[PDB]
Amino acid sequence: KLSEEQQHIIAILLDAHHKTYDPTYADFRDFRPPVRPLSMLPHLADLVSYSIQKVIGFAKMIPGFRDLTSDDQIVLLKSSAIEVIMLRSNQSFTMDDMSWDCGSQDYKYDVTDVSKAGHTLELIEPLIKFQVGLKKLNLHEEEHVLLMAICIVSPDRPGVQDAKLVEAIQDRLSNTLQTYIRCRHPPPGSHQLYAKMIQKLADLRSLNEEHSKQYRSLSFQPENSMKLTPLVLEVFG
Amino acid sequence: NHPMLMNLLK
Ligand SMILES: C[C@H](CCC(=O)O)[C@H]1CC[C@H]2[C@@H]3CC[C@@H]4C[C@H](OS(C)(=O)=O)CC[C@]4(C)[C@H]3CC[C@]12C
Repeated sequence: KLSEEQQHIIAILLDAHHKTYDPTYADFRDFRPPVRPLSMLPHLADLVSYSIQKVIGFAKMIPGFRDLTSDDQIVLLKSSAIEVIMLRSNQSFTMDDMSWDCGSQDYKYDVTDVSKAGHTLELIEPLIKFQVGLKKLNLHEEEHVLLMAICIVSPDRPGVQDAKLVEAIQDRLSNTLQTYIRCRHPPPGSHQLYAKMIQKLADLRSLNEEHSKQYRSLSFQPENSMKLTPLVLEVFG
Repeated sequence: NHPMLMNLLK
C-alpha cells in the first residue's frame, strides 16, 4: 500500500516532469536548424543543451534534492545529465521507424540523423537498442519519472561527498517505485519490472561512458567544439 | 568549478 509520503513524491515528480518536458516540442524552433557529416551537430548540440537545462529544472523539484550541498547537486547533474536525456527521450521514441518523433518531420530523428553529429554507431546502435528495451517495459508515467529521479540521485557518482544522504534520498525514491509497482502495476506487465528498470540504469552507465569517450574525440578538435554551446562545454568538459 | 550549472541549480 502506498503511504501518504509516497503518493506526494509521485504527484511532485509527475508535475516536475510536466513542467520540464513539453510534448509539443514548441521550443525546437529556437534551435539552430537541422541539416540532413557533422551537419546535424548545431541542431542536436542545441537540443542537448536545452535538454540539459530542462533536466536541471526537473532535478531541482526531486524531494530531498534541495537538502544536498551545491557541490553535490553539481556532480550528480554533471554525471546524470546525458543518461536522463536518454531516459526522457523514450517518450518521443517510436519503434515503428526506430526514430525520435518530436512533433514534425523537421524534428524527427533517425539513426542517420543522430549519426550526423560526430558520434559513431558504437554509441548510437546501443542507444537505439536501449530505447527499444525501455519502450517494451511500457512504463506508467509514474514509473518513468521515478526512474529519472533515481538516476539523478545515485550515491556512487564520481566526486560525491555526502554519499549517505544521496543514498537516503534515492532509497525514499526506490521504495516508492517498488511499492508503486506492487500496488498499481497489474501483472503480467509488473513481472520483475523493478529489476528490469534498475538494469536500465546499468545500461545507461555504459552509454554514458561511451558518450564520454566520443565527446572527448569530437571536442579535441576546436572547430567542432566551436559548434557546441557553453553549457554543453561546461557539463561534458 | 561550473558557473552555469551552479547558476541554474540555485
Ligand atoms: C533527440 C533526442 C531527444 C528527444 C526527446 O527529448 O524526446 C536525443 C536524446 C539522446 C540524444 C543523443 C545523445 C548522445 C549524442 C549527444 C550529442 O550532443 S553533444 C555533441 O554531446 O552535445 C548529439 C548527438 C547525440 C547522438 C544525441 C542526439 C539526440 C538524442 C537522440
